[PDB]
Amino acid sequence: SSGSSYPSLLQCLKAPVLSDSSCKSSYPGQITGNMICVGFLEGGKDSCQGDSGGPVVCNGQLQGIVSWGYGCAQKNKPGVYTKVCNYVNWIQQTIAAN
Amino acid sequence: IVGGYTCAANSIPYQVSLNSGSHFCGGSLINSQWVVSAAHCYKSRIQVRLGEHNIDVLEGNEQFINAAKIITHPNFNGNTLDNDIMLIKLSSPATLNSRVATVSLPRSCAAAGTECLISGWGNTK
Amino acid sequence: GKDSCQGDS
Ligand SMILES: [Ca+2]
Repeated sequence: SSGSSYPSLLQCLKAPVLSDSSCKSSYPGQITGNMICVGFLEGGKDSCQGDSGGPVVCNGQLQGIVSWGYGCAQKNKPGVYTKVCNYVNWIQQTIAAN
Repeated sequence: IVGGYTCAANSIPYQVSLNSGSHFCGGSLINSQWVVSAAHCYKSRIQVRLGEHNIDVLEGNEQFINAAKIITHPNFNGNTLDNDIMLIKLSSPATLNSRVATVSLPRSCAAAGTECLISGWGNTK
Repeated sequence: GKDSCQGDS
């Protein structure tokens, strides 16, 4: 959380899907219906710069895409991810037309 | 990833590295020809690296394929980051095996408290 | 946040 250390080896982290409450209360007026928070409010565990665009897989399903947050692993500042379950139709249509 | 652990080699087969000289973002293989990532990771030139573990050393399981098409969500908002999703079509199909596999799209949204697995080569500090 | 860094320069 303090510095710049980019690994050569793929890193892993298991985190839970946080409720809407914890997500919206962490970023007032900044969370839309296409975002979900996954992480720990106590900070210390989180995705960071470089992990962007990466996968958040839950129960064998891609539920999130590393998107944004305020810094990395700061307390009460969990990462926010694109809510993939709203984009299946878009993904399908796009793949079929290209 | 901060406060994480080193994934077992190739235990995340759907994980890809977007490269343009060097790794800049992650991605997920959901189809033999398509990778999904974030729109804010957009670059006009992108090489997709599959079957990666140690992005600094050829291990012999990698498949380096250039992006043929890059499609960012039309409603992507750079200010709010709403619709931060992007699709990448590979110029040639990725060969699926034990080290390179697709990840399923959600059959439904996840309930709160659902444990998930996050991966990547981003900043660890 | 949880953005890019490497190969973004
Ligand atoms: Ca390698």
